Amino acid sequence: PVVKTAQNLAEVNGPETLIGPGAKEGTVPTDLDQETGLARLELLGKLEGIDVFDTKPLDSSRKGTMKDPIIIESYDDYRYVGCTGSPAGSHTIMWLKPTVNEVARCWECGSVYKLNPVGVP
Amino acid sequence: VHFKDGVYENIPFKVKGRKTPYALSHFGFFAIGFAVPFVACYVQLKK
Amino acid sequence: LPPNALKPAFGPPDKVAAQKFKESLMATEKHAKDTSNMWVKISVWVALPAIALTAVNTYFVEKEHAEHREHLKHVPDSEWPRDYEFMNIRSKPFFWGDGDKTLFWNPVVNRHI
Amino acid sequence: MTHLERSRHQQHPFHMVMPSPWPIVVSFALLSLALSTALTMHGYIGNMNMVYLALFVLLTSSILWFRDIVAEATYLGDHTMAVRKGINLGFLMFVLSEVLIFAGLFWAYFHSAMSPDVTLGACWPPVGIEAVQPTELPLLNTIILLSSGATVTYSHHALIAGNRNKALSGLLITFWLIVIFVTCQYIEYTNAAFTISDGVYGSVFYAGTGLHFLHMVMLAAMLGVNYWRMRNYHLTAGHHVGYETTIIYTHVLDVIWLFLYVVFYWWGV
Amino acid sequence: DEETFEEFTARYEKEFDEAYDLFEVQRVLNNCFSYDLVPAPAVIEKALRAARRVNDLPTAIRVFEALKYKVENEDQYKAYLDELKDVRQELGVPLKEELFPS
Amino acid sequence: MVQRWLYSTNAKDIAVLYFMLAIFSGMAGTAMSLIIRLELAAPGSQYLHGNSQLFNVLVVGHAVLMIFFLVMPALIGGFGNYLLPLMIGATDTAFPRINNIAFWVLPMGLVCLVTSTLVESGAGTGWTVYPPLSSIQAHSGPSVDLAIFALHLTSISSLLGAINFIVTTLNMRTNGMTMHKLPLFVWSIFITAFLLLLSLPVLSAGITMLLLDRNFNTSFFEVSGGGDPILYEHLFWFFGHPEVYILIIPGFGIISHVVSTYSKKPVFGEISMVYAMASIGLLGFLVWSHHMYIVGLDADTRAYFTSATMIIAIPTGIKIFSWLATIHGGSIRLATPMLYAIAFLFLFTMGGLTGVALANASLDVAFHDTYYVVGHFHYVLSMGAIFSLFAGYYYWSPQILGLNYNEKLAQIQFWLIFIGANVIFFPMHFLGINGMPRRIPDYPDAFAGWNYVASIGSFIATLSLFLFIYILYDQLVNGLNNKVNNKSVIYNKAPDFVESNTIFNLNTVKSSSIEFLLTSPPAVHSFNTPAVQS
Amino acid sequence: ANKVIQLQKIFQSSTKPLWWRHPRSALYLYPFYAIFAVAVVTPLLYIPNAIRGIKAKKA
Ligand code: HEA
Ligand code: HEA
Ligand SMILES: CCCCCCCCCCCCCCCC(=O)OC[C@H](COP(=O)(O)OCCN)OC(=O)CCCCCCCCCCCCCCC
Ligand SMILES: CCCCCCCCCCCCCCCC(=O)OC[C@H](COP(=O)(O)OCCN)OC(=O)CCCCCCCCCCCCCCC
Ligand SMILES: [Ca+2]
Ligand SMILES: [Cu+2]
Ligand SMILES: [Mg+2]
Ligand SMILES: [Zn+2]
Repeated sequence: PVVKTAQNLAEVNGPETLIGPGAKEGTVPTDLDQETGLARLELLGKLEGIDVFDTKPLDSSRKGTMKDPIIIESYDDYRYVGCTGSPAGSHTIMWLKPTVNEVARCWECGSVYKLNPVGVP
Repeated sequence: VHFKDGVYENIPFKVKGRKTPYALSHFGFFAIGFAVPFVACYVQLKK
Repeated sequence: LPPNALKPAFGPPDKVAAQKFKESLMATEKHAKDTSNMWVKISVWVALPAIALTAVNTYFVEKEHAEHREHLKHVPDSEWPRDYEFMNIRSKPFFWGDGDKTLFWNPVVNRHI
Repeated sequence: MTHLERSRHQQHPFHMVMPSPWPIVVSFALLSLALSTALTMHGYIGNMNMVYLALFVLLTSSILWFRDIVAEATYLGDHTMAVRKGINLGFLMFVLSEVLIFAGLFWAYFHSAMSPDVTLGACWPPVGIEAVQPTELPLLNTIILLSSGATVTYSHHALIAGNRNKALSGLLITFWLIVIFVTCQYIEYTNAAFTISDGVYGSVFYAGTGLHFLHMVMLAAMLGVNYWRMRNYHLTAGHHVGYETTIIYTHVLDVIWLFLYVVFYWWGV
Repeated sequence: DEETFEEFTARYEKEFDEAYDLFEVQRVLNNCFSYDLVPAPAVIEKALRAARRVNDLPTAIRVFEALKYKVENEDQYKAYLDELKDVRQELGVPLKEELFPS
Repeated sequence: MVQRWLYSTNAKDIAVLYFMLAIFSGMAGTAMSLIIRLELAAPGSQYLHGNSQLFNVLVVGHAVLMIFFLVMPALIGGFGNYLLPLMIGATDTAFPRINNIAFWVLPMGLVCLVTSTLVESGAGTGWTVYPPLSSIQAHSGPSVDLAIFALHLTSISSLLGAINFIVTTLNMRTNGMTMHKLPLFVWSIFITAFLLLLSLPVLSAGITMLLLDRNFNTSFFEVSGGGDPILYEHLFWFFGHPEVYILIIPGFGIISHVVSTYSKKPVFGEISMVYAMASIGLLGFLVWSHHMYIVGLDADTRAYFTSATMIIAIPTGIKIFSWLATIHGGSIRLATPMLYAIAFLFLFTMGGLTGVALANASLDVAFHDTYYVVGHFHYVLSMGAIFSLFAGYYYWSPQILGLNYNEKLAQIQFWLIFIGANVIFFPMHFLGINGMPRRIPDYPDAFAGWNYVASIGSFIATLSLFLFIYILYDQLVNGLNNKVNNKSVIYNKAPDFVESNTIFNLNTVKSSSIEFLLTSPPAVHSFNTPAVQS
Repeated sequence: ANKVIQLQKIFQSSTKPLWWRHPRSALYLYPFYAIFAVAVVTPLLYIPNAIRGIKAKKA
């Protein structure tokens, strides 16, 4: 058989599916044609509307007590989280390391961040 | 790319598993660093 | 193998930013074609007559200076003027060729030593 | 997409570069260049072929570095939007550094012209130095540089619009235009009246115009490799940094030549 | 904006009443005492209540030890620990100086 | 292991290589300084048998080595390439092959500097390479060419690392980080990268004009030819004072961090510290001609330049007072980075006040090329760069090495370099104000007393350095042992005065910076998922 | 000639270093290595005559 070219984001499985077909004979290449790899993944994402490589700042809407901790996702088993308060910039920057086994407590505002791992390494 | 990491894999030299002592290389490095100007003074005074 | 492996968590792929991205691609292509045609208009109606009208005067002055250097070729060594103090100083001999000759050294014009 | 499939990628846009020897290779070439030229200036090497070989090794190491970077941008696809923004800003800062070198040369010129020395004769240009006339050859030079700028922006917008044969012809025409500039500059250096050793006028004149000549030879190489990469389909419609880099280099070199022309000729004479 | 003293008092009363385990009691007490003011005795009373509610003795001794290192005289410490005499008698915490007699 | 260090393309390996070359060349510069001070102990040729040329050669070797090969590689290269990708959460800095070519172009600059010292006579021109002394009529031979090529290779390294640093901290920040939410060391190395990028062109221009005068018969600076030597002074000092602010501003970054983490309270007005560092960086490029009040500038020009030089006393005063405001009211844990911060504060204020007395163009009549200016600059350079370097080392080396250092030896090393550096650099003001000229291998014999006490101080400083490179060995062979016994300081921040020990042990690192929650020696590629921030 | 897709396949499907992945890589890489070794051996070799004083003979 053969691999396809992953026309949208639900169809890509691997790095070899991100290659796509070339420009034909005398046209310029379009971005859809000859982009490969991570840039092609980012391009398919910008076409779908999904921003790959999430750049969202930390959820500082609530305080996050230990009965409902602030859940933060991680494709590893830990993350570095800098908390500054219950509003955005309430106190100084406080860097914490939530892991799988340990929640992270702020000690200046007392927020509790719970890792949830995505994983599958 | 995936290299080894840990307590002594961060550095170029080899400290623990070693035939010669580490003090040999560690003070020979700073000794030739300290003796480069003496080589310079010897050459210029021989001239 | 974890249960979180087959959970889709990219969000909704129906924001208007997707259609605005593709429409902005179409708009950049059309505006690029219009600006391209404007620049063939400028580069044909402006650049070519300027380069011809400058090349004609440049060829005439180039031939004039070629004639004047050709007359200056037949000049004896005693007739070349007084090289000044700051002119063609030799602090040390050059390491290319044989000594007193620069890179684009013209022996017809620059005769001084 | 899923979570298993999202787990197999970079999770951050920026390029994780593979290990490559070309930094230490270019460094060793640069050391051998400096050593061989400091030993051939003062007669410790007999001839210049050692310095020629060191320049050749430095050039081929730089070419192999650029071969690796066009490989990573084209075939490996590692240049996403963040890496493209980063290399665009990096080329902009290097261009600012070259502009500041030319500001240093303009400082040397303006000092040695606004303070005319008494050995020169308290006049600018000095007595006995007939200056290069502005209107004869450098007028042709500056109008073909301005038309080079118009030609690169026409070819760049023809590339964005999708038209291949217009963009290729534009890039070919502007490459031959700037080698006509290089040839006219060599012709001007060949039939000129003064030398680089003819005092400070010849000194700072040939220094400034020769450094700009060197940058235009560099732009000739960049326009040539950009023509090759556009011919062999490396450049897309929305993904090209070699081209945007080479045309902002073209425009900055055009502005530097405009200042060089107006000062060094229309104020020097 | 700067808080007046009674606004501070109301805020740390509310904070010590809402604290729910030992990390929160020690956190609230740490940034309670790290201002340029000795807290009002209602705040210390709420601190001793909140340290009792999380079942931890030695922080309720640390209330008085931090009050000693915080207050400016040796007489205002007496004014504090005689105005908290009934609270400290009810909970039964010692001072550190009458716990380690030296 | 050929790949990981020779073909290196991640920032931390480049950083420890930068630090190794920096400390090797710093050992060599300290040896040249010892030899200089040994020859300058008593009048008459003591050790160098006559041969003032060798003394001048060791003077430029010591100067160019300690500036361009110890402080600039250490501060910029090692600390930038370790923490600047880390303290913003970047994975690996943009253009890492430029990051590798800058390091690998440094030690060949060292190689050609050493061979400049070895060839026919040596460069004896001072660290400023003023013509016509450095021209071909006074210095024949290929030596000053090789010193010029050393300066060119380290100029390439500084500029390329500056480009790398600018686009790394601009483009590759983590997701929560606005530019206002940056640390002060990252801001400091950002501003330093901008001053490098805007200064090294004028240095490259003036140095290549010097080379063109020397070997290609042209006259930028030859009077017989119309050239003017003051043009080199203008170009070199337009590099030169931005250069010394480049050397001091990473110290202003490090000292904010060690002061805030050993006073357990944040920096007083951190955005004002960003504004003050940027104001110093902008105000450097406008004051460059205070180094040449003697050449015969116009009275209005000198009256400008003394005001422009004096204006920089205000933002440096804002920085030095905000550091006092950070240390005031906190809980001082006097570890050795805090000792180096306090000593930096006092001794850099002393050097800056002598510099303010040097800023006046009417007093620089009396102080130019005396030992008063070497008092000023060895004070600000030595304390504000070496104490910043030692504070950065004893601050970040447990984290970036995983090996704790002996603390008692660290405090005796600090104290020895404190009193030794004071004993060497305090009588230089007396020698200068009594009129001892600069760059002399011998003196009138009325200077012998203060030259003797300073030469006594040099041996104390070299003993503290030998002790420091013993602390390095003891850290490298017994670091885990130093963690397990009580020979070191495991926790940089003690518990607060309410905090239980187990409540501390669940939260054992409380920093406002990323680098201390990273694992000892950190992951070869950390930040798989990007570090989020509110 | 539009070798871009084919070279994407060759370059991504390769356990070789990036300068070796093209089929024409040795054609550049072997003479470059020899010429580089000569060009960095020789000016280092001319340093003893530099520090000894023996300039090059003009023959
Ligand atoms: C980086 C700046 C720097 C530093 C730190 C020093 C430090 C010293 N210098 Fe120097 N010096 C200069 C820069 C510096 N110098 C310059 C620019 C000149 C001008 C030349 C000219 O005018 O022509 C000069 C000239 C100069 C003179 C003037 C001579 C003259 O012109 O007549 C003297 C006089 O004694 C001197 C000696 C010393 C001594 C004994 C030290 C002692 O302080 C040595 C003790 C220092 C240490 C022991 C440092 C620790 C060692 C390390 C390796 C750091 C380790 C830490 C880490 C790696 C994190 N040097
Ligand atoms: C570490 C690098 C460094 C730094 C930071 C400085 C900082 C300053 N320097 Fe200096 N200097 C050098 C490195 C440095 N210098 C070198 C290497 C030379 C010799 C070069 C050579 O000869 O080759 C030199 C020489 C030099 C000269 C040339 C003299 C001469 O050659 O004849 C002058 C003249 O103006 C000068 C002045 C200053 C001033 C005003 C500051 C100011 O920036 C200092 C600012 C700090 C303070 C002012 C103190 C802190 C502020 C307060 C405590 C608030 C209260 C203060 C007031 C109200 C004033 N120094
Ligand atoms: C010098 C004598 C060596 C003798 C070797 C004998 C070999 C026999 C076998 C012995 C075992 C193998 C030995 C080889 C391994 C070796 O020692 O590393 C070899 C290297 C160089 O090697 P070379 O190329 O000169 O060796 C020629 C043969 N290949 O040394 C060194 O870098 C010494 C470095 C000194 C230590 C520096 C300390 C400061 C570090 C600070 C870091 C922290 C930074 C924090 C801030 C960012
Ligand atoms: C020229 C004088 C200044 C020189 C430079 C200062 C000295 C450098 C060292 C500073 C260390 C302390 C700083 C941290 C303190 C802090 O941050 O305090 C913070 C407090 C907060 O107050 P708040 O809660 O009411 O307001 C909250 C909202 N702002 O503000 C103060 O304390 C006010 C202090 C006023 C000082 C007035 C000085 C009067 C004397 C002037 C000189 C007179 C000389 C007379 C000689 C005979
Ligand atoms: Ca002496
Ligand atoms: Cu200065
Ligand atoms: Mg002077
Ligand atoms: Zn918080």
